[PDB]
Amino acid sequence: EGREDPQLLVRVRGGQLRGIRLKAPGGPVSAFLGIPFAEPPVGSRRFMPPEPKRPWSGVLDATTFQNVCYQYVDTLYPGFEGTEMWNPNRELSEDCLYLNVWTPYPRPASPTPVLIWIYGGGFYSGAASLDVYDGRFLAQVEGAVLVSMNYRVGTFGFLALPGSREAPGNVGLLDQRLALQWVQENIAAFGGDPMSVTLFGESAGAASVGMHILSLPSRSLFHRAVLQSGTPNGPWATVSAGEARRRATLLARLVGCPNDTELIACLRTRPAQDLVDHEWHVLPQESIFRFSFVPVVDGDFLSDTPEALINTGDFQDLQVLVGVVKDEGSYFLVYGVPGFSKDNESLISRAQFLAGVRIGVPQASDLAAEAVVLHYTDWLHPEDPTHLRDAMSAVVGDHNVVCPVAQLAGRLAAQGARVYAYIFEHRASTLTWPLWMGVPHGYEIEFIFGLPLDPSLNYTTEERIFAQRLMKYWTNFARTGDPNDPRDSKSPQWPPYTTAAQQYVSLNLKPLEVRRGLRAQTCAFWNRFLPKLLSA
Amino acid sequence: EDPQLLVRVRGGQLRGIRLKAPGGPVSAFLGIPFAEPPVGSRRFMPPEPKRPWSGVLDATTFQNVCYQYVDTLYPGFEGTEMWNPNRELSEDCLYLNVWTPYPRPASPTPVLIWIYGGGFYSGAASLDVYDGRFLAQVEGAVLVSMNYRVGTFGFLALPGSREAPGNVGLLDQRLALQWVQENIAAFGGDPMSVTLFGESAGAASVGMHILSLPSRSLFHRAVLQSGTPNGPWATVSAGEARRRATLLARLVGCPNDTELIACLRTRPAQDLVDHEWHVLPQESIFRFSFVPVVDGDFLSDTPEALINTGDFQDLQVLVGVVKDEGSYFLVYGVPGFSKDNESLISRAQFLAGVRIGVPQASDLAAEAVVLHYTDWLHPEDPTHLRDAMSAVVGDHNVVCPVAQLAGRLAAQGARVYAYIFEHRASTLTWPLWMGVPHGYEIEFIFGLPLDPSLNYTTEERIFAQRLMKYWTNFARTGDPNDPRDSKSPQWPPYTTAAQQYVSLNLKPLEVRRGLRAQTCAFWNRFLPKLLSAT
Ligand SMILES: COc1ccccc1NC(=S)NCCN(C)C
Ligand SMILES: COc1ccccc1NC(=S)NCCN(C)C
Repeated sequence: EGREDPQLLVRVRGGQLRGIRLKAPGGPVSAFLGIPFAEPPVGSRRFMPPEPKRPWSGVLDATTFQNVCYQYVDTLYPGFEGTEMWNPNRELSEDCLYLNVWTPYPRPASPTPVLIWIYGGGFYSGAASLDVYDGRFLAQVEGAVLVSMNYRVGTFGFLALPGSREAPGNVGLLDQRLALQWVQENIAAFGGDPMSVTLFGESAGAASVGMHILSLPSRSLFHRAVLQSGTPNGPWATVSAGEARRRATLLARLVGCPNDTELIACLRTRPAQDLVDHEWHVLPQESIFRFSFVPVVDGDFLSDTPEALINTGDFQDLQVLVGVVKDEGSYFLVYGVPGFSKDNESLISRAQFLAGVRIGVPQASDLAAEAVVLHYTDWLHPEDPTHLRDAMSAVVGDHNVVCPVAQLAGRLAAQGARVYAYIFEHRASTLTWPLWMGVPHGYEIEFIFGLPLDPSLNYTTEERIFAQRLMKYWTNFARTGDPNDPRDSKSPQWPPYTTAAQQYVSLNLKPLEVRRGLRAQTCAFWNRFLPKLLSA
Repeated sequence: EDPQLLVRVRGGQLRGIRLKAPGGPVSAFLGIPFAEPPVGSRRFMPPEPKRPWSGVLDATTFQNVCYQYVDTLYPGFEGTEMWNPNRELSEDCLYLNVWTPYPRPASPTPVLIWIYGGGFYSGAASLDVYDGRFLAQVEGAVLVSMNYRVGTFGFLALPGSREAPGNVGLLDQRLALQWVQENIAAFGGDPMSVTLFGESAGAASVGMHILSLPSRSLFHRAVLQSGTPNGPWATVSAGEARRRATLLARLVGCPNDTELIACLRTRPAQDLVDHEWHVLPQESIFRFSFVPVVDGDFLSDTPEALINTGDFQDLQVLVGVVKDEGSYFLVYGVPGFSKDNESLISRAQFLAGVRIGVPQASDLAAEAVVLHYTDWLHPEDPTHLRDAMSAVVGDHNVVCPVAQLAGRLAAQGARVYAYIFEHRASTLTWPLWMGVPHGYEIEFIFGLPLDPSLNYTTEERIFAQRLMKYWTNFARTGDPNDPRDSKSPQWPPYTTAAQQYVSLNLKPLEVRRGLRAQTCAFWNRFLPKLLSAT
């Protein structure tokens, strides 16, 4: 109002905003960062569902990222880029429910399809402000309207005493839902089309996307979904009400909080850091790829277990894109499996492999664990250290990601959904993790968001072209529900995943290759046999 | 009279017969008695040595076949009839046969002793596929084969009783082995170089002689073709043998052990055979009612226990399998399988078939088998399901037991050689979907393709000669490799480390590693736990 462009001044339901003009390699983009979408969930509102942001007066400055939700900070490899890139990059606070919007500059004069990013982090970490989630490239190159929101993690987002009024659980997912409702009402002010909203997320964010697919009140808030290396089904994304209650009760005892009302009231008096300092002490077994406070089967947000909901759900008018990276498990081994480190080749003995299986499959009986060991052992070389190391990675990746994804894709396809499946096989030339980890969990994200287009990041030219291809796949799917370009038949086609043919594509520097069966043989072990075994 | 055909053994004089092989004559001494006829009160009893005889005993023709069930699945079909008795049935059946080079061997010659198979309920040494003609003529071997009692007559047991102690059919084999030690030198054979070889139940028999101390002094090397003493069909516990014997007695109207066996001895042979199959505890295939029993005597413990703790240092063993061990048995009980159609089966038929092929499996173990063998890219393809049904039966009953035995023998001192036989005879009468069925390597080991009237291909003739050389080289030296040939390539010993075996087909030897390693880990390591826990 005076000297402000004014292509950066926008009004939303809550009031006026002032965004910022950012520089992307190919031109400018508009960014509206740190938009509050909820009342600060602090004090008496800790553990409570979010309340919509009450209107503010004057022009709110939306030129910088807001606080990151309070969370545990990783210190396994202090100062190491491979881990620090995921750590908070803004102040930790319980006052953290803000979202961000990237659009073309000038804003589009025509309703534009919207992408909503939901970050992962095992439901205990993450932030929409991380560099790998920078929406400026998708906004500039593909003309997308990209939105990303913070949501409460850890105890603050998922500590639950099911049935209580003061800690009903799943409030972190309700934070996400409120952001989705904010987009429905307000994204038109930015040139976005609320009738074309695609959710995409990775790890716990993909599991979050799946929970919105499975929760009725969320289905009216989006039209398509992308689940990258994560699912609502599987062994880590949810807990039962009984397990959530015992974990919340134990944590309370561990911070000096011995009726649900009095217990939660006492928890609300504790400092945020006190809860973070003990949240990892409530897991029932020594484990990797397990997180203390995750979505709970409350019979409300989730009317039943994700397994039961995907086994019996109707997904006719639903298009979904799902996939995995080549080495889903390797990242998690250095966080608790003896013998595994980023600083050596991590060749392990057979004994270390058996011990690792008990940690990677913590819920397994002795017989189930033995079944795993026999299945993954190479009986031509049962003691080879290199194969055992790679087998340990496959156990963790198959159990937690690949086979849950394969299960989800199969059920969704059988029950009306249009599914596209991929495996991501390119290892970034810039990767700082060792070679034995291969293509680890989470390292497709930087290519989807188009970071290789930033010339200062020293990616290769082939990786730049590769990123543009993936951006086109993702935005084409967002636009049409089909990753294939409407008129580019020269390039090979990406067929839908079906129960009959089970076709998926490999994403690497070569053109698309069609393959059949997402670890079909191995995932029969995890998804068909092992349930029968454990229940006996 | 021909003096090459006159032989004096400890019992008396024998007269053999000059037979014609493709390349020249051989001396055949057929139907030599090695035991007193196990008839009347000697039914179910251990064998006794044959009493001496006067004059010259005629040994020019095969003797009777031990009384046994006769197959009627495909009447008149060559594929089944080639295994049926080709001489009259009789309980008076304990005779053996000797083939030698004509003239007699000038120096002591290694001896090959054949033990026929047939599920311990059938078989005979007089079958055309066991013709010692060619091995004697071409390789100069002294070949011996004996009849042993089968079915109830050979293995009905009331363990602990005096009148039916069990395993008498194996004692028949052992007595023939003793006869060879005592007499084979009169034929030019070397009793200090005796090699046992057998197929199916015959191979299991060979293995039990390895695991029974009194037998170990009677041979020096062993070949086990598509059979093992360990595994789910070759032995039964004392309690199960007692159950099956008592049930058969009930079915034939009988009636303490003495009184029971006394009434069984009054029954005509066919009465017992008529109810032989009615005592199995489950509907099944590749299961036989009366087999060797873990008596604590002939077998001091289970074959599994004995191979796990035995000392096999100075032992050489040759083992192997055919490409499609299970196909033969499917047409004998599994719905959806016939020699006359391609036997394309549904998935439901596959689950039903698995309960018959793994009769002892719980519902959960059966599910484990189904899920392991299903191709989850084509879970309902009938061709794959049919071939998977054959693989289940073959792996469960032969391939993995063999891999188990080979590993334990190698680990505990034995020199082991392993093979897979992958050639389908041009003359085979079974359908193509059966592949290389159980038992159809034998005609090549014995050298039948060297007979031009049988219309084998000239490549199969050359192939047979190769196999006869492997087997006789192993008999001579404990090593199947030709000590004159140079890297064709070499047949390496099987070891727990490298797990090397060779493919036997029309192409030169190809060394491979791991005998269905992943699948036999399932059968040999996991499934016992799954059942040892229910
Ligand atoms: C954003 O998420 C990821 C990104 C890259 C690799 C792993 C994860 N996933 C988790 S949970 N990272 C936190 C550390 N934990 C393994 C203990
Ligand atoms: C001599 O042995 C064989 C030779 C060829 C194929 C199978 C067998 N084995 C058995 S047991 N044949 C009897 C019939 N059985 C299917 C019940």
